[PDB]
This record gives sequence, C-alpha cells and structure tokens, in this order.
Amino acid sequence: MSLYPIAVLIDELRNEDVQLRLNSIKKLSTIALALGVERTRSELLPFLTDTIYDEDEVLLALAEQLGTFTTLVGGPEYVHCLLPPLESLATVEETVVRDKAVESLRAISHEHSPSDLEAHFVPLVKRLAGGDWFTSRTSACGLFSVCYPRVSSAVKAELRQYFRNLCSDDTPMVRRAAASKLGEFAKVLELDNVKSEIIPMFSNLASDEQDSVRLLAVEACVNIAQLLPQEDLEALVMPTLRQAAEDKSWRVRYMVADKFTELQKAVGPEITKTDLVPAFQNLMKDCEAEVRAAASHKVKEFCENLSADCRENVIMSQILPCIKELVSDANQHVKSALASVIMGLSPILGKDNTIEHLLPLFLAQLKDECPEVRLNIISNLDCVNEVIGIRQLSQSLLPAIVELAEDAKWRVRLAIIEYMPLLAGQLGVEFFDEKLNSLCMAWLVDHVYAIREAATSNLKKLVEKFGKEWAHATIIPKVLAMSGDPNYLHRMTTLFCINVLSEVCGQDITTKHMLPTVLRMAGDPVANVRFNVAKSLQKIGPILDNSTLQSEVKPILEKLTQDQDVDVKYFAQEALTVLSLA
Amino acid sequence: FTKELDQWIEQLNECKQLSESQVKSLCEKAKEILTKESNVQEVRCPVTVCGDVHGQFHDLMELFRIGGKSPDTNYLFMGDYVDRGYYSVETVTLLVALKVRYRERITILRGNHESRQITQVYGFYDECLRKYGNANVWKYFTDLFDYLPLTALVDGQIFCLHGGLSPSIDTLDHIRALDRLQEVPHEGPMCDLLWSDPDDRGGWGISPRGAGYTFGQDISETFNHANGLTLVSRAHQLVMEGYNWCHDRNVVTIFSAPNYCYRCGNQAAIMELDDTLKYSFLQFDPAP
Amino acid sequence: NDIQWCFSQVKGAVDDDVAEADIISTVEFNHSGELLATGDKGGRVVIFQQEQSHSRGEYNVYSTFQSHEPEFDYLKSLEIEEKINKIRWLPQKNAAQFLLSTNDKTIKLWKISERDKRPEGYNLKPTTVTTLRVPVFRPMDLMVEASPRRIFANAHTYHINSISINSDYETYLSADDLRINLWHLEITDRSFNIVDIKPANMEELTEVITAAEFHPNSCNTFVYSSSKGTIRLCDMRASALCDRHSKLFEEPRSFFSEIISSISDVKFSHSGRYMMTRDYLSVKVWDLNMENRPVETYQVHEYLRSKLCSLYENDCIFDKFECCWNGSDSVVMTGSYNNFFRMFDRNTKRDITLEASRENNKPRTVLKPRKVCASGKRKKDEISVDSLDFNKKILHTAWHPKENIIAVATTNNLYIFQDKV
Amino acid sequence: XLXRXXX
Ligand SMILES: [Mn+2]
Ligand SMILES: [Mn+2]
Repeated sequence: MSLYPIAVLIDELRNEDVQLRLNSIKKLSTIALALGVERTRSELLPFLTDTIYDEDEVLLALAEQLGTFTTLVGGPEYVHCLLPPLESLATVEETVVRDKAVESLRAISHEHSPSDLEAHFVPLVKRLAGGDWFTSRTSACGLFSVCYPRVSSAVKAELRQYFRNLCSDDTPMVRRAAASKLGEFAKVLELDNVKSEIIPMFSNLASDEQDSVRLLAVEACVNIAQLLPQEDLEALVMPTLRQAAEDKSWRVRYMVADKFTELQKAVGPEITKTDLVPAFQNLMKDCEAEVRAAASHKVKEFCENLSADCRENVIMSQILPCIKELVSDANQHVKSALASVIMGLSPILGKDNTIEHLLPLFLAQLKDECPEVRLNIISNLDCVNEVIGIRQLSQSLLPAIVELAEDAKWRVRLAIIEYMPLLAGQLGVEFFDEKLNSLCMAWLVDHVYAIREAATSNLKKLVEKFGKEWAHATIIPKVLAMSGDPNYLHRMTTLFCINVLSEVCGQDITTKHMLPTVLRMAGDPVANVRFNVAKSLQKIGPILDNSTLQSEVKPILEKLTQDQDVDVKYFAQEALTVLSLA
Repeated sequence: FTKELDQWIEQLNECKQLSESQVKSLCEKAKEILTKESNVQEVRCPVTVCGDVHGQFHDLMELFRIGGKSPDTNYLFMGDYVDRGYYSVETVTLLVALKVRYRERITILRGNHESRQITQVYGFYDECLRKYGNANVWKYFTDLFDYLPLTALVDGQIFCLHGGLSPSIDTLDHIRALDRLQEVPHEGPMCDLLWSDPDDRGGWGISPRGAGYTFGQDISETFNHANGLTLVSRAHQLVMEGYNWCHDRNVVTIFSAPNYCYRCGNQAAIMELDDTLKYSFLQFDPAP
Repeated sequence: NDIQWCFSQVKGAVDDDVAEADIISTVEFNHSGELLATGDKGGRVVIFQQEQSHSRGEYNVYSTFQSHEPEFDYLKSLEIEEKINKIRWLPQKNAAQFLLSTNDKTIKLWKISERDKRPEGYNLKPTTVTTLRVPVFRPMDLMVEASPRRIFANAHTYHINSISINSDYETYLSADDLRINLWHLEITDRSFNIVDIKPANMEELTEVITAAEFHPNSCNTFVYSSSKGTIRLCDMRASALCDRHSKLFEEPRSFFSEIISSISDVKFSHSGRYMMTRDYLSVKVWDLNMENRPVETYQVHEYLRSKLCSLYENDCIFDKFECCWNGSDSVVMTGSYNNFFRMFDRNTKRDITLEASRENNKPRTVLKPRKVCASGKRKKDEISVDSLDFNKKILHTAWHPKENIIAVATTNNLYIFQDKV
Repeated sequence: XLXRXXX
C-alpha cells in the first residue's frame, strides 16, 4: 500500500466531521496494521486512550473496535495494553458505551494468562470498583464473573469482598448494576460462598429502599435457586421470595406473578403446594388490578403443574374460591384475562366437577357485558368440549353468540364472524341450521361492507366445514333471495357470494341453481350490478364445462360489450379474453 | 395505457406515492376529463356521498371498508382532500387517479382547501416539497384543482357542495354560468359556495371564518324550493357525529375525517343514497 | 444569634433599563454548591463557579450557552417562549456536570464538561507521504463546553411548571397545569403519565397543578400543589396510576381568600421530614405526618393584607414566589417586593427582612435589616408601604446546600450574599 | 381550534 490514504485516515481521527471521525475509527485495523504492532502499542493506543471524548456513535465503535485488537497489539503477551483505553471508556456517562467497553473487557479477559489476568485485569476491576465516579463503579459489576475462576483463592476472596461492597454502594446505579450481575456471579462461585455471600445480598438488595433495585433482585431469584440443592431452598431462597410477593411495590409483586410458573418449576412441587399456593392466592386477590390480571393469566399453567397427588385437591379447595371472585371483578382486563384460559382446567377435574364447579363460572363469564371477555369464552371451545356437553353449553352461549353477532360496534361483529366457522363444526349441522343460520344470513345484508365482505368469505369456509351438499340445503336458497333486495349493495352481495361458492360446491349445484341467477342479473338497471356480473363470469368461467360456457355464457357477455356504459364494456370484453370465449 | 392506472392505484393503495413524472401526467389526463364537466355536475344514484378527507389517508382506507371499494361502489366526494393530514399527497392522488380510471363511478368536487393560497399555509404545500424537493407537484395539483366541479346535483333533487349558499347565487343556472377555472376568490359566489356555513340565526350573517357567509334556515328553505331540491348536502365543517342535520333537514353536513388532525376527536360519516334515493348514514371511527 | 449577612457580589446591568431577555427566571446551586446556575427569559443558561463550613470565594462565570430558542405554531398564531422556567442539576455521574432545563414545553438534558488538551500532528498538514504519524495530545488552556444530550419533547399539552429528579438516579417527573409525566433520563420517545387532573369538559375547570417535587430520599414519593391551596402526597408503590393511598394536606369564605390561597411553590426539607409551602402572604411548614394543619406559618409581608385589592388590580396578586431551605432545614427564605427578601429561623423564630440593592451597600458590607411602616405614618430609617416598588419583586432565590451563601435574583441582577466564617 | 379557517 501507499501511505497517503492511510495518512488521511489517521488525520481523519482528529477531524471536525463526526462521520469522517467515525469512518477512521472503523478502519482502525488497517491503521494499526500499517503502523508496526509496537507503534500500534506505543502510538495509536495512547492516542485512543486519551480521547474517550466525543459522541455515542464514535465512542461506541472505538469500544467495540478495541475488543478485536488482541493480535493487532501483539498476541496475549500484550493484551493488557488494551486496558487503559477500555478502562477510560468504561467510565463514560453513556451507559450504551460503558456496556460495550465492559463487553470488550470480558472478551479480551480470555487472552489474559492467569498471570496477567491477575497482574493487571484484576487491578482494573478494583480501580473501577473503587473509583470516585459511580459510572466507573457500575461497570465493575460486570467484570467479576469473567475472572473469578481463573485466579488464586486469596484473590477470589478479594473479589467476593468488593462485590459485597458494590452491593452496599451509596448509588442506586451501582446497586442496580450489582443486583443484576448477581446471577452470572453466583454461577461462578462455589456453593459454600453462594450460600454465605450471594444469599445474604440477594436478600438485602431484594429488600432495598430503592424499588428499582428490588425488582432487579427478584429476577436473579430463578438463576440463584438453580444453583442450590432443593433442600436449602426453604431457608435461603423462600424467605426472600416470600416477602417479594408481599412487597409494598405493586411492581415487584407484579414481577412475582408474571414470573410465577418460572418460579414453581424451580422451587419444587413440594415448596410449591407449600408456599406458592398461599401466595398465588394473595396475588389473585391483590388490590392492584395489574397484579390480579397477571396472576389470572397464569392460573391455567400453574395448575397443570401441581403434583398429581395434591393437584386436584388444591385446584378446588385452594384455587376455585379465588376464581369465583375473579369473575365478578370490577376490572374488565382482569376478567378478560381469566376467561381466556379459565377453561384449561376441566381436563384436570373431570366431568362431574367440571359440571358442578366449572360450569357455574364458565357460564357466569359467558354472559358478561364486555365483548372481549365473552369473546375469549368462545375462542377456547375444543379446550373444554372434549370433556363436557356441547349442548350443556349450546344452551348458555345462545345470546352470547347472538349478542356479539349484532353489536353496535361493527368491529365486535367482525370479531365473532371470524369464529363462526369453528363454532360451527363444534355444534353440528342442524344446530347451526335451526339457530346460527339466521345470523350468518343477516350479516350479508349488514350496513358495513367489511362485515358483509367478512360474512361472505365466511360462507365458503362454512361449507369446506359442512360439505358442498349442505350449501344447497340451507344456504343458496337465501343467497339468491338477496338478488331481489332493492339495494345494489345488498344485491352485489349476492354475486360476491357466488364468485366464492363456485370455488367449492361442485359444478353440479353451481351450474344447477347458482348460474341461472347471474345470467338474469345481467339485465340489472344499475351498471355497478352489471359489470359485477360480467366479472362473476370471468371468475366462475373455468369451473364450468366448455359446454355451458358456449351455450348462453358468451351470448350475454357479447351483449354486455354492447352496453352504453363505459365500465360495463371493459369487464365484458376484458372478461372474454379470459374465458377462451374470446 | 390503462395498465398503468390499475397499477398506480394498487401502488397508491399501499400508500406508495407517485413520481413527479407520473403526477404531472395524471394531472393532465385529469384536466381534459374535468372540463367536460359542468359547474353543477349531474350525478345519478345510487351513490355514497362523502365529505372532508383532509389527507388522513389511512382513514380513507377505513372509509372504503365501510362503504365498499371503488368502482364497485359509486362515490361522491365533496372537496378538502388535502391539508391538515400527514398524507395529503397519497390521498389526493388516489382519488384523482380513481376519477380518471372510473370516470362514471367517482365524482370529485372542489373544496375550499383545493386552492393555492390555502394549500400553502395549511400543509399540502410544505408536504409537497418535503416529499419531492420542489414545488412542482404542488403546482400541477393547485392547477388541476381549478378544473374541479363546484357543485353536484344528485337525481335532480339533492344539491351537493363543499361549503354552502351564497347571497349572490339563487338558481343552478347562476352556478353553471360561473367561471370556475380560476383560483378561489376571496369574495363572491364561487368563494361562498366553498366557504359558507349554516348557523341558526336568520338570513345572511358574517362568516366567522373570514370567507363566505352564514345562512339561517330561512335561506335554505328558499333556495331548495326555488330550485326544486329535497336537500342540500355539504361538508366543510367538522361535526362531532360525522354528519348532522340542521335547518329542519333542508341541509346536511358530512365530515369524513375521523379525529380531525388526530386531535379533534370526532366521528366521520358517509351518506348512502340508494337505487331509489333512500338515504342512510354510516358513522365510523379512525382506523386503528 | 442572627446570621450576619454580607454583600459579596452583583451580576448584571450596572444600572437600570433591564433587557427583558436578561431577566433571570430560575436560580439553582448544584449538589456540591460549587456551581451556581441561572436561567433567562432569553432562554440562556449561565453557570458560575466558586473560585478555589468552609469556602467563601467569589462565583465567576464558568459556562454560558443558549438552552432554548423560540418556536412557533404559525397556524395557531402561537409562540412557545424560549424562557427557562426551571433548572435542576443531576448528581455527579463522573468528571462532567449535568443539568436539566425546561421551558413551557421542552426539557433538555445538558452536559457541561471541561477540556484541557488537544490533538496535534496533521500528516497531510502534496502526496509526499513518506511516513505515517499519529497525533499526540498536548495540554491546552482549560475550556468548558456545553452540549445537549437529550431532548424530552412533545409530552405536554399545557405549560410545564416543574421538573424534579427522583432519588433513584434514573427517572424524573415534569408537570403542567393539569398533568405530571414520569421520564427516564435516557429514554426520550416515551413518558408515563402518573397524574392527570384535567376535567373532561374544560368548562368545569376548577383547579390547577402549580408545583410538584419528588421526595429527596423516597424513590416512590412526590407531592403537587394546586391553585386551590392543597398539597397532595403520592405513593407510586400503592398503585400503577398513583391515586391510591394519596394523602391530601389541607387546613380547616372571601373571593380574595381563594386568590391568595393558591400555592406557588412546594419544597421538601432537606431531611425530607417536612415540606415548605408558599402562597401570596405566607410561607408555611408542614410535617409529613400531620396533614390537617401546618406546623409553622410565617408571614412574609402582612402589611400588604389590606392592599389585596390594589394588588389584584395590577396583577401582582398572581406573582408566584419561590421559597427555599438552608441545608439544615433550620432557616427558611423567600421573597417580597421592593427587592426585599425574608428569612425565618424555625428555632429562634426571629425573622429578618433584607434588601437587594447595589447602590445602597458595598463589598463585605453587613446588610442593614429593613422595616416597613403603615399606609400613613412614616418613621426613622423605615420605608412606608405606599413607597414600595411592586415592580421590583423577588421571585427567584437560592441557598448554597451546605454554607451560608445565598443567590438572590432581582429583575436584572443576581446578588450573592454570605456571612463571615 | 387548530386555526377558524377549521377544532
Ligand atoms: Mn372546507
Ligand atoms: Mn374542511
């Protein structure tokens, strides 16, 4: 290479424009390469250490850069040269930059022979750990676990000291820092200390004055528990997690709840039925609706994980009592959360109990105002149909299904239409006919085109789920009656149903009573109804045999081409160059 | 040639604007069509009549999900397609694009905002550069706006305009007489038609807007009976409901921009006039 | 027993003819007491540094920067004034200083840092590059730069009147006439509303937030005062919304009663065990345990009590005075008219009354406690009520956090008074 | 109220 271009990149590092400055930072390998490896060590490094003063982007890159510079500096024997600049950057106010520096520090720590690692890298951690600036001290929290193993016990002794120190730091920043690295730290400590050190402090932070600090602890809970033998729990872990669930901060408690099952599956089925149930009970009855909601949206999976022996017993002696409440709750997000899974219970209490214990509730929910709630009560059918009577239900969601089928808020209506195809097969064909057919036929004459369009496309999927025969029974008779509706909208709705019912109803019925209409509609006064018939053919064309396609299909289409309506010509002449009847 | 529009529309439907090249040409095909239209465009029903859209494009999408998609459903828009919203460009182009494609399925009238002086101060102007770098696509439009029809007559019974009535206008022939191919004046009948508002204080009042006038029920009753009309169908003024009858059903206001400017929080509405001129209203909220 | 207050410095117009932009609107010492900041009607910020119980060196200009600039809403014929309403410092993160400044609609986090060196060594300083050279950092004359690092915008419908940082070193709140929002010092695109008292139908508007502060130590506590004269202590732990376990501080009439019952400022004592409040005629201390009545009530200028009418006629009844505590929550300061400011010792119970005036006193001159007469009679070395300049109000004052140093702002000038140590 | 040229 020629030097000019590199000379430029170097100068660029000290230039006004931030993008140029950012560019050279990104070509640092090519600068270090061009310099020696000893000049990189004696020239480029000193320079990059001073600075540590610009904007995120630049600093953030400089930090990431220095993380991949071990060989460029001269292999592991000099990886410690990299420390001054990374140390500097770890002091910066920007926590996104500090984050990188630490990340890089950890990376290159694994280039430190237990010697260096102990001769330089650990002094680093302590200088940071004991630094005047809380920024510095915050970054120390994340350098412990990467060098705990590879050092002498005298050292490990020290590291354990500093950490406990950082854990009692005057600044909530550091304390937070600490309580968050606790997890990855205990994971490198020998169970002795993990019970003598990690526990007392996971206990203190988890009971800090700073809400911010407490929830951070409660996270480590899980990581901590899975580093101790099941016996120890009740005395080391559970005392803390006990008060956490009783925490004054609705946020902390909320954490407990959202992390409930992750806890149980780490606290053992014993301690679960032991302590968690009395707790979980307190949550489902928490004053803060946000907590209750979180809880109620767990009740299902929490129960599917109780030891077989006690399970069915608590589910009905410990849980049920609280759910009877969570149904008549004032907060509709709570109720909405419950009803969305309250049904995953039956496949745990069997028929009888599901009929005298879950039905009175499952019923009381279904008849709730909030459309969101009763909307969930319908989403989870199969969920409980495989364990009880479809009719013992079909006599409860009578209005529920109707009510939603005709809510002022058309969105609500679109909501239930989405589910009729499923609610259908799960209620026989006759029930739909002698009940849910009146409603599925009312939507097709709905004011809102979206509901009409969504009730149309719904028919198709209401035959692939009921046989192309049932379509001729209690379906097309009406779809043809709409061709008589005095409104071209409600009328066009008829052609739209055909354009869809042809796709799945057999050429028999299709060319039977469905094609006779489309032809007759071609004489409709409203052009919007006329070109929508010329379109119905270019669509349904193929499904029909080349036989009928010649008979009266082209005669009409060639007639429409001869309409005085601009838009009717096009969809009749452009409708032929698609049916081969061109 | 058709090939492009079908596409242009499909593209604009996804909210993907057009090129200064494309626009400048669409505005051309548009002009030629719109001059062949009368100041009182004749429109046969059925038609879903719509009011103010003001660039709230996503809502214009929500409107089609309420009344239906074009050209399946005949549409009559009463002006104010640009300004206020953040998508005036994509909005006004979709519609002007549809008008050229389906000349007999859509009718676009002129709103008080489809003028130069206003588009500048109210957003369509800045938006234009902010999307093109130059004020050329704004000039091609403000120009096309001139050729827009001032009013419309549905079934020879329903009078549709953006603004309202004028003291210097009494019969439909007065309007047809007018020369609309010019910027919106600050005063005069043309101006009034696009600025007037109907209040509940008799006769002609001083428009608190600065342009046009305020007319009370008595004035409407006269105009309607004098021109054999059943109703005056207009927009221009936000109504919390989306639509609102006044002057004992002689006049009806239809606003089609829900939660105007994402601030005013109000309903939007369209009015369906069926095969036999039977009217129905559809109130919708802003698409989520 | 009384602090011997002495004149130390003056900053500003050597005379009268006050330039509007220059009128100071906020004054705040930093956590250490070394830095003293002010905020302009002109949107500027001036930081002063103490030359190097303890120190009593002069405060000299350390950094000046334009914090806010005007903004318009041409369609609404609206200008959002660049005036700096408040400044609140952040606790020392590292080598740099950080402060929050706000106007009616936008809060900005500023970084003030020192720089004593610069790079030297340009390779290209015509393609005669024989060698490559890396720049070296050489010592330069100290330089202080200020830069905005975070712009928290668009969260407020009404006028921002308060910004208070949480003890958590992480979040802070800002308040309108009707809303308080919670912010994270590093997230600028989202703000959580923790209080909203805006009536559904603005016509039924009956009360307005007036001030608001976080507890000095309790991460979950804050209070806000209203035009109605009522402080409300809130527990963010009690609920996600912060309305439960809410403690209203009230005291057991006339049209005026209401006007002078509006609280202009609220300040937690340093100990966080009490909180001072200020309304038109009085400063009154409250015990956080007792919310049925204050513990102390001091009268700042009772001679105006009879003047409520005139003061109402010329708007001064609406002037909003700020009040503050001395580090040890033992003495308490606030201001009045005719560049007079009061000081009450919660122990002694003795109160002083002083004047902020250049041509009246000079360097290290002990200040001469003032006195005011009735609406008719005059007296010896006292000033009559009917001779007070109600245009020379003192709304912004500040107290060093650990010394008997004091920043008093007059319309144009900024005075620094301290005792002899 | 967005500015009486029209909320
Ligand atoms: Mn208008
Ligand atoms: Mn309008």
